[PDB]
Amino acid sequence: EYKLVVLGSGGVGKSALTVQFVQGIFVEKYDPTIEDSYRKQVQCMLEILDTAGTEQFTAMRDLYMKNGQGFALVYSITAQSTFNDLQDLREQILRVKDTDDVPMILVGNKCDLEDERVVGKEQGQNLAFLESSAKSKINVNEIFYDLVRQ
Amino acid sequence: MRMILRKPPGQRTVDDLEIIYDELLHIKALSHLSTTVKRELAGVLIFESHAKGGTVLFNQGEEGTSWYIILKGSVNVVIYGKGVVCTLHEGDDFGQLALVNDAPRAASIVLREDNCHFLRVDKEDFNRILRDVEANTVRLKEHDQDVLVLEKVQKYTVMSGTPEKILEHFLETIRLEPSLNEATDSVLNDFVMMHCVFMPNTQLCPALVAHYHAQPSQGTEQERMDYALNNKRRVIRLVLQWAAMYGDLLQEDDVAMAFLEEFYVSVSDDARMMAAFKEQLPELEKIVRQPIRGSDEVLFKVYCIDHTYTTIRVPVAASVKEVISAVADKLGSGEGLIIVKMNSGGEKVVLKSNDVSVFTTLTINGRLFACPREQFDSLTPLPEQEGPTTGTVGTFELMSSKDLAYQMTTYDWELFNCVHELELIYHTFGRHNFKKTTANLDLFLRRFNEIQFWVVTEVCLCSQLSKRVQLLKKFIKIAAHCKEYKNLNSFFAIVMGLSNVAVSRLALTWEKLPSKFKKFYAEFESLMDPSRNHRAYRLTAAKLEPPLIPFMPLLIKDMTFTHEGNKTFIDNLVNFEKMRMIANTARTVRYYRSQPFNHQDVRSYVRQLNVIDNQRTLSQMSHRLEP
Ligand SMILES: CO[C@@H]1[C@@H]2OP(=O)(O)OC[C@H]2O[C@H]1n1c(Sc2ccc(Cl)cc2)nc2c(N)ncnc21
Repeated sequence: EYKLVVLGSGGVGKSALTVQFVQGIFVEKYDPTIEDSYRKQVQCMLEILDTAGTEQFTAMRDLYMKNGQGFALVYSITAQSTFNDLQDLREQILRVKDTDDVPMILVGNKCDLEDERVVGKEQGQNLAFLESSAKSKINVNEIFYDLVRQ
Repeated sequence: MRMILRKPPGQRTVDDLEIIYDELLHIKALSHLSTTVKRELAGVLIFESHAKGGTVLFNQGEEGTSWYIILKGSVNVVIYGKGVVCTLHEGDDFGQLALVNDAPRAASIVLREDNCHFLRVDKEDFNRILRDVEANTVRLKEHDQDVLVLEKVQKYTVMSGTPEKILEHFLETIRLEPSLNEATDSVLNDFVMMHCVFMPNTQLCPALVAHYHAQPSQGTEQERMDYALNNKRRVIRLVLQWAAMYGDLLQEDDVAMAFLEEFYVSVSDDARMMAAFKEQLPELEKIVRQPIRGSDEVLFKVYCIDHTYTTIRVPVAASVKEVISAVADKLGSGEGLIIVKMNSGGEKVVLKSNDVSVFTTLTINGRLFACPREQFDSLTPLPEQEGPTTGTVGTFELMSSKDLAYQMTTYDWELFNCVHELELIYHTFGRHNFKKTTANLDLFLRRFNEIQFWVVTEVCLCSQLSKRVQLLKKFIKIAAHCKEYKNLNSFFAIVMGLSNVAVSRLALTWEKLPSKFKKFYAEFESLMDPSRNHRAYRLTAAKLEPPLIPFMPLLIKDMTFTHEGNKTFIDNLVNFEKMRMIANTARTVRYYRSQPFNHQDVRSYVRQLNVIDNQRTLSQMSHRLEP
């Protein structure tokens, strides 16, 4: 059993990544109201705790942080302000879990569209790092592989 | 051979059956079927011939009795208001939809040429042989363009289609029989609720008018008058269900109100003339904390960088563009203002001109600012945003846990009932796509945060350790009573307030708490377990009877993932499967409110909370209470 958490600001692609990993957009209908909605077997079972849709409810991310074992800090390369928002979420994990180090992955979503990029690759590596895309299936599975290793 | 095929089922010989079967292997419409089915069909397929082109096989609206296969010739598919929509040729089959779904004929079948031969299977023979094995899909085409897709999920249900065809389908299949009242309304509910996404009133109302006046092109004078009457009856039924969904929200829609006005006159004029609609006419006549409307006007304060403000008078559903305009009108501007939300914590969000009804989307202590873009980074929060500096224990400590929880639940229910089902739809699909407010949902969702931060505020403002232990005990008690009233929302809000980093830190306070309440809380916190899609909560809420308030953040999550996880359109057709899923979630809210729920000072406190929502301040306060 493993519990992984997806974090980030609104309009970043959190829900798109979650669905695209557990099942897949279009190929099958997505029911988020059943027991195995966010669970996928890879040989071990993973549960994705995504904060998408519940960002205004701070208690929701805190609950997911306490129960989480791996963390995915996601931002958009088309949105300048979204990379800035990651510093707070980073420190909040160490605060809720009350630990020195936490297994986490840094994710730069929406890497498929370059003609709208305002956030270069530069900034990511300095703070593992991936440039992924949910709608283009780039590095979707890879994100959640790192966390199980860590 | 055709004489053989003219013989009734129980009159064909063994050699007759054996020779018919041999020929059925050449018919393409039957080739996917088993030998078992084909052998049974050999004793059931009736041969039918008609001489003249233009002969009507059956009318749209008639009850279905037979399934047909074309041996020779061709037919036209005729729908009222559209004419010839499709042509069928040698090898093709039709008339299965009415038989399987127990619905009226969706179209008329008219002979296209002279001398057409058919194979026919009657109703009861079709049901025992073909119904269970026929096919999973029916694709309806009009002008060689995909228009409706029906599948087995047992009947063929709508999976996808054009807005016009989906409307046509749900209009046609309405059952007027009084004993089928709830079944009819239940079937229509998905369309009536979800039409705002794929067929707004601007398109729906003219389509409704056109359907109401659409006369039949086939049949005797009596058959035609009977169909048109029943057509009109079904349109009225749909209109009534449509109007009921909106309720008071019709006042926000000029097109919808103008439609109803003229529709009522049309129906009443037809009622007088035809002596009909005796039950439905008075129903239509009736239609022709309190919930906030989009048209309501608010006095709202928009702040300048120097912390002065303008008071604007605008509608609740006003766009940011309209807000900017109202501010500019008072300050006399031409300096390129932008609207920005600011937290008590100082973090800022720039709003697009596109955004509608933003007033209620603010955080508990959020404020709205108007400034040129170069001022964005220099903006700083107001003192008013930073919350109280002295607690209110001396007031609510004198109040009972049961009294507080009850007044909380009463207030919560007033806020919950103010939320219209459609606000859930507008919130999910994007507020700007409808130009409608979600103010009521906005305020009820914020209430979750208000209760959560109330707990943290009072604990962090309580300097005495002994009194602080008393607070923890009281909050656990209030939470327990909230769960008793089936107010799960406020229950989780208190539990999560206790879970907050600033409160859980207080080891000396938790340690000194009686083990009776320590285990009580651990049981509460275990209900929050996110495991197996919040299974612990899911089962808890399912066992309860239907006067309850659900865990709202999870509902919003369900709605979000239903939207992002599914495409609204597939191949330019409306994905009605998705629409059905959204409607199911909304109906769950309808189920929770389907039953009613059963001390001015206690009422006053609960409804007028002053809260710190600045997490930094709360942590700093907690760090000096217990270093
Ligand atoms: C499945 O057969 C359909 C209808 O079934 P029914 O029993 O409602 O009677 C009219 C029949 O015409 C056929 N039909 C057709 S032709 C057809 C289409 C699909 C199949 Cl599997 C068989 C025939 N096109 C239609 C349309 N655009 N709207 C409504 N009905 C259409």
